Amino acid sequence: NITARLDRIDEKLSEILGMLHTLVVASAGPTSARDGIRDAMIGLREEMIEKIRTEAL
Amino acid sequence: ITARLDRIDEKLSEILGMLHTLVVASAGPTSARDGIRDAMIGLREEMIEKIRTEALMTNDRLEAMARLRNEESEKMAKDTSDEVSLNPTSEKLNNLLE
Amino acid sequence: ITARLDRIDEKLSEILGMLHTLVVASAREEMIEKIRTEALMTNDRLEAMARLR
Amino acid sequence: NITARLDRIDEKLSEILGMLHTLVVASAGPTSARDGIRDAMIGLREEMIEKIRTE
Amino acid sequence: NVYLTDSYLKGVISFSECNALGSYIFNGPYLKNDYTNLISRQNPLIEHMNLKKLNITQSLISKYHKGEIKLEEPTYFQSLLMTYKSMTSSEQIATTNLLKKIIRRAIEISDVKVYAILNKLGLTIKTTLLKKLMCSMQHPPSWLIHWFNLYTKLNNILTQYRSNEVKNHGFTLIDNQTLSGFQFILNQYGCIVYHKELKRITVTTYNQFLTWKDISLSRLNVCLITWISNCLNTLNKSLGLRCGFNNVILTQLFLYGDCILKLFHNEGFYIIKEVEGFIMSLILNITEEDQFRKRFYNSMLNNITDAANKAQKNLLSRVCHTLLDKTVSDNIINGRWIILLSKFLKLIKLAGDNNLNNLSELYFLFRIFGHPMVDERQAMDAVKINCNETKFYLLSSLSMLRGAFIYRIIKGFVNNYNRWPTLRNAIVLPLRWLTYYKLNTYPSLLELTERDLIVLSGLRFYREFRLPKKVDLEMIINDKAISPPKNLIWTSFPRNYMPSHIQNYIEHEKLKFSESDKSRRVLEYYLRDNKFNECDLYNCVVNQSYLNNPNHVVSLTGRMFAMQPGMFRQVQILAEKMIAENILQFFPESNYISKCSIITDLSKFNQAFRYETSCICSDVLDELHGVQSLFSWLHLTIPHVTIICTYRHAPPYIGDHIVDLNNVDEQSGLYRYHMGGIEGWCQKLWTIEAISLLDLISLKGKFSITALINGDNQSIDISKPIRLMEGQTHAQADYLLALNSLKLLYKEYAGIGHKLKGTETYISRDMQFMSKTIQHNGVYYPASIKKVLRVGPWINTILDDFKVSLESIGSLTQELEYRGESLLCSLIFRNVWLYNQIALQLKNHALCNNKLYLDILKVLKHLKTFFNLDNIDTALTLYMNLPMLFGGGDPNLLYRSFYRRTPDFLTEAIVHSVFILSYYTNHDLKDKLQDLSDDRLNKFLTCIITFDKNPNAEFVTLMRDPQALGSERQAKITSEINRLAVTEVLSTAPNKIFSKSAQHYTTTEIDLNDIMQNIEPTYPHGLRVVYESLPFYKAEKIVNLISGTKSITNILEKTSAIDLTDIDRATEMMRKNITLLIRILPLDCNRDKREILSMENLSITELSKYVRERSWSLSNIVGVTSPSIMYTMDIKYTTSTISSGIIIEKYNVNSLTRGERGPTKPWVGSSTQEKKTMPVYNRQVLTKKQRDQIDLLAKLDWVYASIDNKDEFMEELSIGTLGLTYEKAKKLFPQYLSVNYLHRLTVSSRPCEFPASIPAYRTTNYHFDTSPINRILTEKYGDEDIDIVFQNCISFGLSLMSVVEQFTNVCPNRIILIPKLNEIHLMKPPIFTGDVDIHKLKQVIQKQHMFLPDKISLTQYVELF
Repeated sequence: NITARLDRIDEKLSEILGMLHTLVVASAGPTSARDGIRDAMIGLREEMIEKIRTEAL
Repeated sequence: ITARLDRIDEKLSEILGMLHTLVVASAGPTSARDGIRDAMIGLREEMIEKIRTEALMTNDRLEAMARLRNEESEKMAKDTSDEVSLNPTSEKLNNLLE
Repeated sequence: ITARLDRIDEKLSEILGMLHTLVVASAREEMIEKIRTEALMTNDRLEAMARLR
Repeated sequence: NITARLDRIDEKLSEILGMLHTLVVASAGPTSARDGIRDAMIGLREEMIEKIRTE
Repeated sequence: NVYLTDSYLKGVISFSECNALGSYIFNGPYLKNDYTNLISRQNPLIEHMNLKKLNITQSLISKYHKGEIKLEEPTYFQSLLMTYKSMTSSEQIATTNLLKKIIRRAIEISDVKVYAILNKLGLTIKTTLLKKLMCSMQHPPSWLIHWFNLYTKLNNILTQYRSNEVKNHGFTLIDNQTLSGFQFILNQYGCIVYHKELKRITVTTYNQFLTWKDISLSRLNVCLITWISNCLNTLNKSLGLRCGFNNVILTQLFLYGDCILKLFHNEGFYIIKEVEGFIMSLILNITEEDQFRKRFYNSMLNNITDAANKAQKNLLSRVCHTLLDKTVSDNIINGRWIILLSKFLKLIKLAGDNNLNNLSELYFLFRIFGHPMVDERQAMDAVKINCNETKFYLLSSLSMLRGAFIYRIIKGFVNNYNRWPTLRNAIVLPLRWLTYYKLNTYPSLLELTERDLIVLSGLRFYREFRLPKKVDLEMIINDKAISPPKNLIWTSFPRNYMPSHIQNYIEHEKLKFSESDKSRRVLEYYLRDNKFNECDLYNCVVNQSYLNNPNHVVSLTGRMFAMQPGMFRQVQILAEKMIAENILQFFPESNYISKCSIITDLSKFNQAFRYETSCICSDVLDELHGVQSLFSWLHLTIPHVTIICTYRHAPPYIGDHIVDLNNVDEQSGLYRYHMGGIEGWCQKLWTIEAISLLDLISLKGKFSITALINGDNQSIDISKPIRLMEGQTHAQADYLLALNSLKLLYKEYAGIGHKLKGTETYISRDMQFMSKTIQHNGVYYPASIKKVLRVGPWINTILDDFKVSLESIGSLTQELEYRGESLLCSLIFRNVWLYNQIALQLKNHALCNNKLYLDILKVLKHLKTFFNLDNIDTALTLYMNLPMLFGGGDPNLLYRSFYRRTPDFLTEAIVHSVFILSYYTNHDLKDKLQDLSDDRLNKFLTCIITFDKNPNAEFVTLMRDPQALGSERQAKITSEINRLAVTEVLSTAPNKIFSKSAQHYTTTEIDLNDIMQNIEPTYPHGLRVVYESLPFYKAEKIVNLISGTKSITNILEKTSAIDLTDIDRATEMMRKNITLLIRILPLDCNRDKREILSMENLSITELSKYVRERSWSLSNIVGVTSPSIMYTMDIKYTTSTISSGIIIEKYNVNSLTRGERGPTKPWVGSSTQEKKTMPVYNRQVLTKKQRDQIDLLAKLDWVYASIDNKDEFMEELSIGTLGLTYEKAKKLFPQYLSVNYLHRLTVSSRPCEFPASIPAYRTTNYHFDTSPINRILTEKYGDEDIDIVFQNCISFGLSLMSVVEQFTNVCPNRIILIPKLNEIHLMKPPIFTGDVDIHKLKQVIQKQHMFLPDKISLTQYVELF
C-alpha cells in the first residue's frame, strides 16, 4: 500500500517546487540587475557558460 | 508507517497552505522617489494591512484590498453586472435619442 | 524505513523555518553550491558534444 | 518500492532547501550582504575557467 | 540647396508647436501654461522670429493688443473653413465648371474600359451605360461643389506654397485672395489664420494646414464616391457600392462634428473617438439578441458621456490662465452641449439607416474630422500613474501563469518536434508527469488540473533554440529616427530652448561620443560606425551589456512612439525577432454547447505588465535560447531610466548646473521608475502572455476556448456544455455564459494586476469585429470608403514622383472593387483622381513646373499622329487607359479586375492594350483576331515586336526581377535609377561592412551576371533562386531600401534638405518614364516594316514570349511566359454541341447574389505545392536565417540537376553559404518528389496563391468544375503539363460571375469558359546544358563575405545529426 500515501506526498512536494521556483524567478527583478546579482538566483546558462569556455582557451 | 507519515503530510500542508496565501508586491519607486524598492513577499493579511495603512503606493486601493481577499468589489460589481446602469448625464442623453 | 521519514521531517523542519524567515525578511554558501553543481552539470553537456566534434 | 521513492523525495527536499537559501539571501538589503553574493559569482567564474583549463 | 515640404499629413499634429509659436507671437500662454510657452517667450526660435517679424503679422499682433481682434484655437478655424460658402457669380460658375469637366473626362476615360468589358462579356461616349450615367451626373450637387471648392482652395494655397519654397528657401506664403475673407500666413515652421469679417485669429503648426487640406479632401472623396455610387445605383440597383447614403445628411453630419470641435476645442476629439462606440452599438442593435444589445448600448452611452465630461473638465482645466480664458462657450458651462451631442448621434443613427451596409462603411466617420493636437506631456502624465504604481499578485496566480506558458511550450514542442523540450529539472515532476515526459506526450486541457499548472511552473530547460551569431542588417535597419544616448539627449531640443549650462555642456559632450552615437537616425547610426563588426550584437547579448547601462534613455515622441539608443534598439529588435522565428509556432492564435464571444482591447495592456507578471514566462524563453536576460531586458533595464518627452518643442525645465538627467527633477513630460510596459516593444511577447493566460482562464472556468489576437485587439469565443433548466432559451443561456466567463476573465486579469474597465471590453453572441471589419452571418460588410479617403495628387511618393503617385492612386481605388464590390465605381472614382493628377496637377508640379506637362503634351501629340485620333483630349483618353509598363497612364491593368495576381505581367500588358484598342478599331474581343480596313491594333503590336535589340547585363537584371524586359523597353523603377546614387554614397560611409561592399558592388554586379551567362535555356525563376541564395541578395536589400529615401546624396551630411543632384536625377527619371510611349511606338514606318503584323492565327502569349526573348537577345527564355487567362477564355452562358470548358455555377438560390452567402467552402486559390520529403534531423538547431538557405540550395539541386557541372556548382555554393562540403550538406536538403520545376517551384518572384477580384465570402455562392476542359487539354497535350494556371481559370470565373451581375442586375445561373487553345503550350522541363562559371561564383561570395548567412560549425553540425 504505502506508495499510495507517498504519491499523495510527492504531488504536494512538487507543487511546492513550482511555487518556490516561481518566487525565485519573480524575486530576480530589476533591482537584482541593479546590484548585478541576477545570474546567481537563476543560474548561469548555456551561451554564457560556453563563452566562459572560450575564455578558458 | 502511518504514525511517522502523519508528521510529514501535516508539514507539507503547513508549507503549501502558506504558499497559496503569499502575496507578491511588484518592485516599485521608493517613498520620496529615491531609487527602486525591491519585490516583496508577505502573508495575505500582512500585505492587505500594508495597503490598508497606505505603506505601499497604489491606486484604486479599495479594489486592491477587496481583490486580494476572496471577495467582490463595488466598482467591479458595477462593471461585470448583467444590466449596466446609465450614469446621470447619459440617462439625460438617452431621452433625446428616443 | 523510520530514519528516512525522520530525516524527511528534519529537512521539512528547516524548510518551515526558512520560509517563515523569508516572510519576516520582507521588511549563502548552500546557494553558491547550488550554482557550482548546476553550472558544471551543464558544462559537461557542452564537453559531450565537443567530444563528438 | 520506497527504496527508490525516499531518495527522489530527499532530492526534491534538497532543491527546495537550495531555493529557500537563494530567496532568504536575496531578501537581505545592505551593501555587505549584496557584495558577498556578487564576489561569489566572480569567484565562481574564476573557479569554472580554471576547472575547464584542466580539460 | 533645396527643401521639399510634406504634401499630406504624416506623423502628428504637434500641440507644443502650436503652443510654442502662439505663445511667442502674442507674448502670453496660448494653448496651455506649461513650460514650452515660457521658454518660447524668453528665448524665441529663429524659425518663429521669421514669422512674427513679417509686416503683415506684426500688424495683426498690434491689432490684437488694440483689442479689435480675438484669439481662438485651431479647431475653431476648422469649423470656420469647413462651414464656409462664398460665391462671386463667376467664381461659383468656375468651380462648378471645373468639377463638371473633371467628371465628364473621368466618364469619357472610363467608357473605354467598360466598352472593352461589355464587348468581352458579350453583354464621345460609346457604352449606353455610361451615356445614361453622363446624363445623370451632368449637374453636380451643391453639397459636393462646396467640398471640391474648399479642397481646390486649400490645395492651391499649399501648391502655391510648396513650389515657391522649392524655388527659394525660407519663403512664407501670405495669401488673402485664394480662400475668401481669410488671410493665411503659411510656413514649414508655422501657420497663422485671420478672418476679418469675424475678427478672429488662430496660430497653428503647418501639419494642421495639411490636416484642413486632408479633411477637405476626405470629405471631397466621401461626397465623390457616394455621389458616383448613388448615380450608379439609380441605373442598376447592384452596380454601385454596397451602401446607400443620403448626402445632405452626410454634409450635416460633417458640419455638426466640426461644430462639436468648435465647442469642445482640442478636447472635443475625446468625444469623436467614441463615434466607434456608437457605430458598434448600431451594428449590435440590428444583429444581436436583447440581453447583448441593451447591455452594449448602455455601456456605450456611459463611454460617450464620460468622454464629454472628461472633455469639459480638461478644457476648463487647461484654459484657466491662458490667452484663451474667455473663449469657451456658455453651451459648455450650462451643459446644453448634451443637446448638440444628441443631434450628432441622431445624425449617425439617421445616416446608418438601420442598414448594416451603411454602418460598416460609416467607419470612415472616425477619420474625417482631423486629428487631436496630442499634448506630448499630458500623454505621459496620464501614463506615469499606471506605470509607477505597485501591483499585488497571488503567488498561485503567478505560478499558474508560468505553468500555463510552460504547458503551451511542452504542447508546442510535442506537436512540432515530436519531443518535450529538454529539461534540466525533470526530477521535479511526479510520476504521472514523468510518464508524459518519457512517453513524449501531454494531457489535453480536459485532462489538465490547476494543480498541474503549479508543478509545471517549476521546470527549467536546456537550450534548444540558438541566437544568430551575426547581425541581420535587414531586420535592424529602417528609415526612422532614434534617440541620442542619455548624455546627448538634449540635442533633440532646439538650441535656443536650452539654458546656457546645457548649450556649453553638450558642445563638450559631442567631443567624447563616437560619430554613430551623435547621428540620431537609424541609418546614420550604422553608416558612421567605423568599429562595427557583425558579431557585436550577440557579443553584447550573451555578455549582458544592456543591464544597468549609463547611456540609456527612453524617449517619447508623436499614440506615443517610444525609442532608445541603438545598442538597446538592437536588443529590443532581437528579443522581438527570436520570439517571431521560434516561439510563435506554439501560439498560432497570434445537453447544449452554450456559446459566447468576448472582446478585449490591448491599448492599456503593455502598462499593466510589471517584471513579476511577464519575466516569469520570459525566463522560460531565456532558458530555451540559453541566454541570461534577453527576453526580460525590458523590465530589467527601463525601471532605472528617465523617460523624456523629447518632441522638439517640448523641453523640460532644467535646474541650474544639472546636466545628467537621472538627476533632473521629475515634472510634466519627464519622470523615472517606469515599471516596464513601453508601447509596441515586446508586443509579440505580451501576445504570448495573453494566449497563455487565456488557457488558464479556460481551465478555471472548465470551458472550451478559442482565441484570436492581432495588434490592439483580442477576440475570444467560448463554448461550455451545459444542461438547460426549463423555460430558459438558448439566447438566455449564451448571455449567462458570457457573464459567468466575463466575471472570470476580469478576476484572472486582476489576478495578474491588469485592472480592466468596460470601455475596453464587451460581450457578444456571434457579431465579430476582427481587423477593423464587420462580419454578420459570415457575409463581409466592408469598410471600403475608410481606405480610399486620402486618394489625391502625390500620395505615398518621395519627391512627388509621378509614377509612384499613379500606381498608388490605382492601389487604393481597388478597395471599391475588392471590398466595395463595384467595378464601375472603382473606374469612375479612379479616373476622376487620375484625370485630376494628369490633366490638372502636372501643370504645377513642385520640382518641375511645366516640364512634366510639356512632356505629356508631346506624348499626346505623338499618340494623336500614331493612332490617327481627332483631338488631343482623345489622345489623353487613350494615354489614360494603356498600361504603365508601356509608359501609359493606367495603373490597374484590365486583368486585375478579375484575378488579383498573374504569373506573367507582359501578356496582360499586351492584352490590356488589345482590349482597349478595340474601342477605336471596332474589333470584337469574343471572335478570333482578323484583318480589318484599319491597321492600328496590328501597328501597335508591330512596334511591340519590332525594335532595335540593346540588351545590357542581361542575366543579373533577370535575377533581380524575373518579369523584366530591359533594352529600354520598360518604365524605370525608382530602385534601378537610384542604385548607383546609393552605392556612390555608401562607398564613403565609415562602416566597413557597408563601405567594402559598396566599393566592390559595381564589379560584383558584373560577376553576378557572368556566373550564369553560359547556361542555354534561361529560366528566370531559377536565376532568382541563385540570386536569393548568394550573399549579394542581403547586400541588395540594403541598397534597395536606401534608394527609396528622399535626399539620397545627403544621407550622412545631416540635412532634411534634398541635393539638386537628386532633383536632376528624379526629373530625368520622370521625364523619361512619361515620354517612353514615343520610344515604344515610333512613327518611323515602325522600324521600316512596310508589312504590318499579320494577326490571323496570332497567339498573344507567343508574341509575349518573342518580345521578352528579343528584349534580352536570349535564344530561349523558359517558364515565365504563362498566358493571360482573360484572353484565352471565351465566355458563354449555355452548353452547346461543344460540351467543353470550365463550368462555374450559382449554388445560391435567388437571382441577385452580392451581399449573400452560399453553401460551398470559400475560395482562395492555392498552387500545387513543391512536393518534397523533409529528412530526419534536429530541425530547431538551425536558425531561420540559414534553415531557409538550405531550402534555396535544395531548390538549386533539383532545378539545376541537369547542368554540365551540378557537383562543383553545389560544392562552391555549399562551402560558401552553408560552410559544409556538398555530400555532408545534402543530408539536410529536402528531396523534391515533383517532376516539373517549371510548373511547380516556390520563390518570391512567382505568385504563391491566386485570389479572385471578389471578397472571399462571395465565392461560397459558386461551385466550379474543370471536368469538361480536361478532355481536350489531356488529348491535345498527351497528358503532359501545360503553360496555364487553373487557379486563375477558376478565379477569373468567380470574378466574372460578380462583374457580369453588376452590369446586368442578374447573377447568371451558369457560365462556361472555353480556352483559345492557341494560348496554351507544353510546359516541358529542359536539360540545362552549359557550365556555371565557378570562379565568378567564388568572386561574388568573397566580395560579399560580410553579408553571408552564418556557417554551420562542426560544433552545431553534430547536434543537428
